[PDB]
Amino acid sequence: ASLYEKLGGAAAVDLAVEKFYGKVLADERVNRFFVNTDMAKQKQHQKDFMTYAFGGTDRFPGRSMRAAHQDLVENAGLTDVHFDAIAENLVLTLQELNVSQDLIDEVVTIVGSVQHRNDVLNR
Ligand code: HEB
Ligand SMILES: [C-]#N
Repeated sequence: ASLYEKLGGAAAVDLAVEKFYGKVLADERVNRFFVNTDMAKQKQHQKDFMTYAFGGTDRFPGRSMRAAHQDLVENAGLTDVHFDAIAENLVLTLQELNVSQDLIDEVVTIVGSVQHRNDVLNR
């Protein structure tokens, strides 16, 4: 079925997003971007987005990646080194949880891609 399902569905995704943001909040390279962010709500939005991205829901939720991040590009100096850190954090999350490499590579095809980078970084 969906990648979402093979990952273990709503509760696994929830877990991974929690673990993911633990790392992000503990990562000096990027954590300043969330210093004013309501994190329960961010985790919810991130769980929404991934639930869709992994084929678990039938319509794009919330803001486009480009629009969600345009302010950080314009004001907060967001760029490659920040993108790389976020994607590396996500992969570390799934590796530590020992998700199979097949499934992680698939995830990375979505969240590591140049497509996503260029949306986020507004290029
Ligand atoms: C690519 C790895 C990437 C994804 C998939 C992503 C996801 C989100 C989502 C779903 C939101 C909320 C969207 C909505 O409002 O509906 C979102 C907002 C924020 N992001 Fe990211 N993000 C990705 C990439 C990055 C990188 C790199 C960042 C560097 C720190 C980063 C940060 C943030 C922040 C601060 C917000 C909040 C913006 C706000 O309005 O509060 N994101 N992102
Ligand atoms: C963006 N988390």
